[PDB]
Amino acid sequence: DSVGNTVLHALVEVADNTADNTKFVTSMYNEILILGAKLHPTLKLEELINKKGLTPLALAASSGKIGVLAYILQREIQEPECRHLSRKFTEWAYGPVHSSLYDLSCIDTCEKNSVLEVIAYSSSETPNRHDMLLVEPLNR
Amino acid sequence: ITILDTEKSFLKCMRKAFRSGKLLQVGYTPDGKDDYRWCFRVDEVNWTTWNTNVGIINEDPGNCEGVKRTLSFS
Amino acid sequence: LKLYDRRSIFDAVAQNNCQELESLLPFLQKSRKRLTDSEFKDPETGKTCLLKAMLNLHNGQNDTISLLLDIARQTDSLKEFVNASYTDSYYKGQTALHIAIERRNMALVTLLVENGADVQAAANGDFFKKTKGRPGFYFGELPLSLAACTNQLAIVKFLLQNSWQPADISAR
Repeated sequence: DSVGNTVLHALVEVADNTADNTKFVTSMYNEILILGAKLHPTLKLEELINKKGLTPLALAASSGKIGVLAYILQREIQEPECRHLSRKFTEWAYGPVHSSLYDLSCIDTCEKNSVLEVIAYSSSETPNRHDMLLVEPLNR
Repeated sequence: ITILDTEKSFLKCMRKAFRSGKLLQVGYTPDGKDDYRWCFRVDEVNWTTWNTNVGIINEDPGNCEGVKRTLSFS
Repeated sequence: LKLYDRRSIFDAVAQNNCQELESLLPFLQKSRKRLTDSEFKDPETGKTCLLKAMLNLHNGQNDTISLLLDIARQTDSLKEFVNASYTDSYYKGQTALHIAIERRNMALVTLLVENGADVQAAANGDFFKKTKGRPGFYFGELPLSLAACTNQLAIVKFLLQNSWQPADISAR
């Protein structure tokens, strides 16, 4: 668009952490990725960049969209042919136990706009600075 | 904040800060190549659900010297 | 005649194509080879094809298991590899039975026992140890304890009341 936000950059933005949005946005955010995998299996939609530089996840953490930030990190796509997109993978699971592998690609202090660099250093005008860091991986 | 400001006091080395996950492979791309990705581990348990969930990456359970991948739709 | 190596087994048994695992029994009986032999194991961990079959048990319906169990029965040597213990340190004692209990397959438990599987198989190892660091599910390192700590009450009652080998309720 004029600002450069794509479909996904919008779905993040339009939410306001309510239940219906969060129930909603995570779902539509799921499908379009599944489609963008099945249609054009090279486009890394979650790695495109708006004019301000922020990736969707970066925008989510920046503007402080907790429900979206949950989903983007601890997703899990069981569907084959589109498993590469998932992050919360499960390695060895000996019955009741299961060891998981929360991905880190854009949430460690190696990339430019890592969420954890954004969440902490951002303004207090971003609601729920605190509750974002209580999501499962970032906390531990 | 204190953590991050401390990491920046280390210029770019990160040598003891790439935050374990050691490029653990977790599958394959949707063309055939490997999918090495940094991954912090987490151990869990669920007694009601029994974790027959598809997506196992390693046949032999655990974490030691010697990893062996699963037929994760190769 | 096609020769027949261990790597092609471990792959093909996971694929669950019994047609591939067909010219074995001619080859096995010809070459004097046994399914329990340094060829058909794992160099580091120690294994059997049977184990790899039990791991890659998609839909609970590996039938190649019944295939190669019948094969060694023709080779008058069943006991050794059904009671096949991983010879690792991290894994030391794990049999097909310990896995079939893990994987919720009454039938696969039934079969192995009827074939002559041991039920006092000790999984004394490290994953199966109490170590407060390296995690792992601690049961009693002994099968019916695994069935007990795993909601498989049916399999508990079978291991106890079966005829072939009644389980010792008072193991250690």
